[PDB]
Amino acid sequence: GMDTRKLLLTAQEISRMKGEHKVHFLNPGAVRVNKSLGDAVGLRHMGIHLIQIEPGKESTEYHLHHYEEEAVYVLSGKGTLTMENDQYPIAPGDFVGFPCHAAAHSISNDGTETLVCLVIGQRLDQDVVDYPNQHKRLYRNNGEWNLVDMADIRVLRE
Amino acid sequence: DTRKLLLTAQEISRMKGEHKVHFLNPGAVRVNKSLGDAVGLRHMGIHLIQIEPGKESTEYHLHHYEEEAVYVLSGKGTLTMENDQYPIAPGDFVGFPCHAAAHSISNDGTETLVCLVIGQRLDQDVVDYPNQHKRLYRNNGEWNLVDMADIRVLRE
Amino acid sequence: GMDTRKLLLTAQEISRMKGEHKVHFLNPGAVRVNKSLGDAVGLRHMGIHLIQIEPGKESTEYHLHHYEEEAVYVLSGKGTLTMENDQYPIAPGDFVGFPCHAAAHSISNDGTETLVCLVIGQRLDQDVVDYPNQHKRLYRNNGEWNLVDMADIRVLREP
Amino acid sequence: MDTRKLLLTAQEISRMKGEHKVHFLNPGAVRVNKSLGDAVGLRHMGIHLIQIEPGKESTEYHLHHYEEEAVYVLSGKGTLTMENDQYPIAPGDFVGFPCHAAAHSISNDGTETLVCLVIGQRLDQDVVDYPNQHKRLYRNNGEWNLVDMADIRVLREP
Ligand SMILES: [Cl-]
Ligand SMILES: [Cl-]
Ligand SMILES: [Cl-]
Repeated sequence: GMDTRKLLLTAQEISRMKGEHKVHFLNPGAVRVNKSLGDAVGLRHMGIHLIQIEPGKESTEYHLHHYEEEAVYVLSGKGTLTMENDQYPIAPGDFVGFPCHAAAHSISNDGTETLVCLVIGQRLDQDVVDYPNQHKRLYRNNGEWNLVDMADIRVLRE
Repeated sequence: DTRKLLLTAQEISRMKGEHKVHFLNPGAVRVNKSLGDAVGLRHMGIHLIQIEPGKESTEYHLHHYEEEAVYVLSGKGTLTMENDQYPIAPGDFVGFPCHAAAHSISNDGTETLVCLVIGQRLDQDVVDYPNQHKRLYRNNGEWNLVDMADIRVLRE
Repeated sequence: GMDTRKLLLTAQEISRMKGEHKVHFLNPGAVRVNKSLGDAVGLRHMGIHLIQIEPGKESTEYHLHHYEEEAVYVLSGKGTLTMENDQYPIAPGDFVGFPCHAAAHSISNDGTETLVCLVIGQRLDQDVVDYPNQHKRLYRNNGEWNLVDMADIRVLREP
Repeated sequence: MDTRKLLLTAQEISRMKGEHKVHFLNPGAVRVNKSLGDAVGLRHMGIHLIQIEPGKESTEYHLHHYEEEAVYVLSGKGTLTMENDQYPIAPGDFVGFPCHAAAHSISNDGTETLVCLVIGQRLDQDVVDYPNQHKRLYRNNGEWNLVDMADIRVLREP
C-alpha cells in the first residue's frame, strides 16, 4: 500500500538527503555528515547511519561501549582504524564489529577523498561508554546523561 | 586479538559462506556470510547475502519484536512489501519497524543480487507469514508454529 | 512530603479495601477477593496481591509460567498445594516459589477458615503460560493475548 | 524434578540460618536476612524475610531508579522515613516504591524485633541515590561504581 512506500529509501532519495552535521561532544575533530537511514524509516531499536567523513576528520571520540554493540562497513574512500593500541588501514568492503567491552576504537580519514561508511548500532535505554583518552566514563540512563572523570569513580566491585 | 574484529574485503571474498534455505520457502535460497558472527556480535545479525536469479530472500514475513533492514550492494531485485512491488537496485535501503510491513525480495534479474541484511537478535520474537497463514512464536530456542485459524485472540 | 503518603498502605487501610472479585476465566472454582497492594501504590514491574480464598475455592487454574516468576506466602488459614503430580498441605508462614518452567501448580482451600496469602509475581511484557488441564497454551505479547489448543502447536525446535 | 524443593514450611524458615548483613554505607543498618527466593531458586525477584533489632535500621536512606522494592510488616514496629517525613509502621502495613518515587529508610525504635518481608526486582543494571551521603551508585552487571554527586556532570536529563 502507498502508506509503506516510506519504508524504502532509494539510492537517489539517500543521495538527496541533507543529513545532519554532527560534531562529537568530546572531540571537535570528530565531524561528519550523518544520514540516519533508520530514523528516516522509523527504526527505534537500532541505528543505521550513512556517514561521510572528510579528510582530516574522525568518526568519533575514541570509545568503548559496555552494553551497545556497534559495527562499521566501508562503502567508499579509505581511512585508519585505531583499535586499542593498533592502527589498521581500512578500505571499501571492509567490516569492523564491536561486541561489548571488546575494544576501544575511533576511525580517522587521513586520505584525500571522502570516507563513506555505514555505521550500525544497537539503541538501548541504558549504556556506559568509556572515553579512555579523555579519562571519562559516561553513564547514559533513559535520557539522563552523567559524565564522570574516571578518577572520581570509587570501584567497589569490578 | 583486536585484529579479529576487522574483516577486510579480501577476507570477506575468501569466506565460503553458508547455503541457507528458508524453512517455509524452498525458493528462498541464498549464500550467507555472517559478518557479525565472525567478529563475535551477539545482539545484531549483519549478513552479506547472495541471491541468485530466480530465488528469494525469505518467506514473506512480518516481525513483531525484531527490527530488520536491507541495504543493496550489487545487482537488482523486486521488493514485495504489503502486496506492492518495487524494483530495488544498488544503494537502496529498506527498513522494517516492528509490525510495519510484511515483505520478501526476489531476484528476477540476470546477475547475482548482493545485500547486507541487518537485524536485531532477540531471545523472543513473533513472526507472521501471511501467505502461509502461520504465526511463529520463537521463545528461547522453542519454536512453535501455529495456523492462524487456530489462534483465539483474547482481550486483556 | 504529602504526595508520598500514598506509598504506605496501613493494615487498617488494607483491611478496609473491598478488593476485586476475581474469577479465573478457565476455572469457575478459582474465586478470590484480590487486593492489589502494588497497583494501589503504583508498582508496575511486580504484582503484590493480598488474596482471600474461601473454603471450597481455588487460587487459580493449574498453570505453568515460562518467563514470569511467581511466589506465595501464607498469612492465615490452610490450603492444599498441587504441584505437578504431588499435593502438599500449606499453612501460615509457609512459602512457595516458582522459578520459570519449574512446576505447574494450583492451591485449593479445603479447610474451614478463609485462606489468606500474599501473592508476589513479575509483570513482564511477554510470557507464555500453560494450562495443562485445559490443554491450552497462552502466548501473551504486549497486549496481544493468543490462546492455542496444545494439539494445534507444531513444535519445530526445543532448547 | 523434585517439587518439594519449591516449598519452604514455616518451620524450615524458622530453622534457616540467617545471613548477618550490614549496609555498605550505614553501619547502623544491620539485619538478619533469610533469602526465601534464593532458597527455592527464584532469579528475577528478591524475597527476603528480615529481622531488625531495636536500635538498628533496614538500609541507608535511598532511592532506586530501575528496581522496584516493597516492604510488608509481619511483626514488631518501626519508623518509616520517606522523603523526610516519619511514619509509624506496624504489622500488616505495606509500603511500596515505584522507581524514582521516594527515598526511604526504616528504623526499629521499638522494643521487639522488627520482622518484615522485603520484596524486590533483581536487575543487572540499577542506579541508586543515597541523598544523606550525596552519593550515587551505578551498578552494572557486577561492577559497582560509587560517585559523589558533586562529581557528576549532568549533560542531559529526561
Ligand atoms: Cl535511486
Ligand atoms: Cl574506572
Ligand atoms: Cl475451549
